[PDB]
Amino acid sequence: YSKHTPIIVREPEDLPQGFSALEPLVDLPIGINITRFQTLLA
Amino acid sequence: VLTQPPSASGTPGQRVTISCSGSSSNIGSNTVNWYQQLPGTAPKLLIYSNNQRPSGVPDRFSGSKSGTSASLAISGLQSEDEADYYCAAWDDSLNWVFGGGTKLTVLGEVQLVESGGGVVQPGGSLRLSCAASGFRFDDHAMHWVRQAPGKGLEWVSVISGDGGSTYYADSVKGRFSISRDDSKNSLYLQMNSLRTEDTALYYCAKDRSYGPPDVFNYEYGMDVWGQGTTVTVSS
Amino acid sequence: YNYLYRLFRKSNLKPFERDISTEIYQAGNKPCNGVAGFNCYFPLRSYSFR
Repeated sequence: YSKHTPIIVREPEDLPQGFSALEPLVDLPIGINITRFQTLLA
Repeated sequence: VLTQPPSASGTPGQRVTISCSGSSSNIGSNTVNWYQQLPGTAPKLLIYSNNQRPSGVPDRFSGSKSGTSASLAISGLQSEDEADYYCAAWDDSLNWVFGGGTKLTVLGEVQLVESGGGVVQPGGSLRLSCAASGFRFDDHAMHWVRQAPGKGLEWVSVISGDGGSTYYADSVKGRFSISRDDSKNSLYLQMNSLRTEDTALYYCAKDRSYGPPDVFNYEYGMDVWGQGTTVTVSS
Repeated sequence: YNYLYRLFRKSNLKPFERDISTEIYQAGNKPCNGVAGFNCYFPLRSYSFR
């Protein structure tokens, strides 16, 4: 799921107070036993 | 098949608990045997029949058979108790299944010597000899428990004191011939169809029972071991 | 030899998950290190036909 929402400047970095639903974009099948996750930046 | 922790841990002064899990076909119908082996020297019996201990083994070791698994307890371990612990059991399918070993490491008189090893041509092999000195060979059984360098131990074949029925392992069946003689204490084991996967020591282990360890499921054990030869075929 | 057959595994498989394996099984806790010792083989048992 993914959704773009206005995040206009506010108080120091934190999750803003506002409702925003998330619509699905891709539904690719998978069957792996996933139990961990590692992020990555440029 | 027997499940055993690879390498546990522990601090001096307190006690640990080494366990050995097995199905009802081997442990549920027989008695587990715990063996202790110091790194470098020959192994030795630690606990037999899960209730009694030999004369050399002190009261610092105890074993229990609650359920289908065996439990070891060493009250007040020290630096001298840093050795390999193996579990062994005779399965009802005419075989002797050993454990994997427990590296319980913490950083703070009759001779049974045998010989007959040496590097030989692959495919074929030679005979494996064994001897002793005044131990009533007729009233005791013998086992062949080989140990690869760095690996664990496994049972190869058994000869009873009567000299009748004998048993081999699941892989050495057919191409192995174990026999004795009416002469002084000796044991002959001829090997055939050498597949080069036999780099071990072939311990000629002494036992205490008389018949084959299949009818006597409460007295079978293993007496003091002997200095074995290092046979390395290496193709 | 064209029709392979895997052997027992110490853990249960997952639905819709391929089980391609080429290592050597380790019975209990004794690593046989490639060379087949006791109760340690490769899970590539070839099916026999006639």
